[PDB]
Amino acid sequence: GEEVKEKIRRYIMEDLIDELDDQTPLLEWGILNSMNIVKLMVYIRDEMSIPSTHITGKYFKDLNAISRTVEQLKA
Amino acid sequence: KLLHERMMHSLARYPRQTAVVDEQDALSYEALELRIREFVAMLCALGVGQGQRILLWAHKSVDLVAVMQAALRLGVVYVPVDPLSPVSRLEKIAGDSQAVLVLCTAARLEELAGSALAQVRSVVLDDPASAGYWRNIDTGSSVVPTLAIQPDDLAYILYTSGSTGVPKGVALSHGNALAFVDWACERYCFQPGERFANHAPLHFDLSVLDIYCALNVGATVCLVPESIAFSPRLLTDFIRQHEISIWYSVPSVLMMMMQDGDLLSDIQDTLRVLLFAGEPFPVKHLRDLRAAYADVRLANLFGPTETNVCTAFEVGAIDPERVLPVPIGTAASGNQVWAQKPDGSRCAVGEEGELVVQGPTVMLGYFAKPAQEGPYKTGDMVRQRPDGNYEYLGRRDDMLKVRGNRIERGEVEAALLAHPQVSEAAVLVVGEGMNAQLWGVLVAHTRLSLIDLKRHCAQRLPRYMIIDKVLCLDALPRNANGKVDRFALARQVEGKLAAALEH
Ligand SMILES: *P(=O)(=O)O[C]C([C])([C])[C]([O])C(=O)[N][C][C]C(=O)[N][C][C]S[C]([C]S(=O)(=O)[N][C][C]1O[C](N2[C]=NC3=C([N])N=[C]N=C32)[C]([O])[C]1[O])[C]1[C][C][C][N]1
Repeated sequence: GEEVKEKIRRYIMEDLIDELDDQTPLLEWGILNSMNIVKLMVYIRDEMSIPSTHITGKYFKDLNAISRTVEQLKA
Repeated sequence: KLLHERMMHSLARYPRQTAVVDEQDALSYEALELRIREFVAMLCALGVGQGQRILLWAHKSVDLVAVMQAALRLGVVYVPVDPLSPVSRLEKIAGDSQAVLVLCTAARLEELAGSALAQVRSVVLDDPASAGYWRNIDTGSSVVPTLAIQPDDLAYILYTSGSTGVPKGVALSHGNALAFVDWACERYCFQPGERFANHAPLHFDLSVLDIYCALNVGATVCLVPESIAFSPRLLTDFIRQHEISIWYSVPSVLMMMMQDGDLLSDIQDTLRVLLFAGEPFPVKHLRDLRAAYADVRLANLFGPTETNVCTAFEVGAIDPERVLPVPIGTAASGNQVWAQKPDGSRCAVGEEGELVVQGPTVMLGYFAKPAQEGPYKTGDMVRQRPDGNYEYLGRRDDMLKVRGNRIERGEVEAALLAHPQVSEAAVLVVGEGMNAQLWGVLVAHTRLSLIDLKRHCAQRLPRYMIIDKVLCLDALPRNANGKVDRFALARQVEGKLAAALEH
């Protein structure tokens, strides 16, 4: 949960782009966008598999929203 | 003849066909006609007259298409404003257009409340609960003015990136619109009952083919919703679910759909016409699309907002050894087009020059600015091959293209400069195409976090003009004349990155 959330926050901050808060709006401020969102999914599958119905504001709004998404993908 | 009359012709022949579809709702020509008539009563009750400006600030909807068509009939000038763009930029467009009405959603009322256009009338399109809901406006004691409208009258203004940070209004007429629509309708043989995807937002002129060509031939336009913009598989699902025959986007979108949305594995049998515009199409990828969709009509349409489509090339078979993008082709929309040397003379076959457009699509002019007089110089460098087709070579000015979006360096720079801890700013693009990134090179007052700056940009600019990367310098390279050395600046940003791939 808080570990899932930090492996992501590390990746966003390192491999895509300070402090990046849980609620920092990733799409509103173009931190996540058409070109980098599919990369972050390469990673969340290849090293933690998000579906394409999910590539939208609901799933990827906040850092904690991307947290819930992977958490809820159990089986 | 006129734009609003093409819907009325379609209504008479096809009142029961579906005219306009969005994510939530759809309207027949008849139901569209009654919605239009109700918006006409509303504009009249509100006192909005011929030539006055209204701002459309809401996600694409069947109500927006109805409002556009209501404004046309009253010769009220409608201004589509990017709904993914902040209130501070609407204030600039509101200032420039001097518009007297905003049509928004109930969610947007709060932004307007604190803004500079707080005192401009708003009406809510979506939420019946909202005191500003459009049906709450009493139209009983109101009558439709007696007036006529000529082909050369201002129909709508499409705002574009301004070098000074105030966006520029491309003021366009019935005749501007219709010369494109009639040209496309004849060229791609658009039929009643055909289904047009509207990918582009309403403030771009791709949307004018999708909506006005559809309503011209008694076909259906499907508003691709904002919510599925970053989802290549939802975009190919939209094609399947709405049985789309006619697709028109920047190549960046078709390429997302080819890489991450199965457009080449899961063939969309309904597609008949695939139109792309706004930036080059890497010929290696366009060769793939051509192969998958052997039967479909493919065309490369070219031009700025100021001319709509002024040139077009039918993509048949593509030489496998070809490395350059396909030509932008020959004149379109009943325009004449030529390459100019900087002295004034026509270029000859093989001579690079600036593309010039004379014809019926050439804008009236930037709104509240001196009219366009004579042929229009595009700023686009081109070169004619023997066969008569033009190839696009690039631009020599401060108009950037990132994945089809049009960005003035100065608009982003003016935003960055307004940051309290930024004294100098310069913007540029590193990379080509899908790889391209928008850079801010800044000097701080007292030495600027990327996240802080993105927050700062997002309050003033559309997200597509928010800078990807920042580079802080102690000062910006200058030229002898005092102006920023953009060539030096580019070399130094390219150089710092090259040092990071070596280290
Ligand atoms: P992400 O990276 O978070 O999102 C990516 C994605 C989904 C692509 C997103 O960026 C998006 O949705 N983009 C939408 C882009 C779009 O729809 N733009 C409309 C193009 S409007 C263009 C007129 S203009 O004034 O904006 N630009 C004119 C300018 O462009 C160049 N140009 C035009 N046509 C071409 C062609 N065929 N080849 C090369 N260059 C071209 C010229 O320099 C011109 O001056 C349209 C295009 C036809 C009519 N107007």
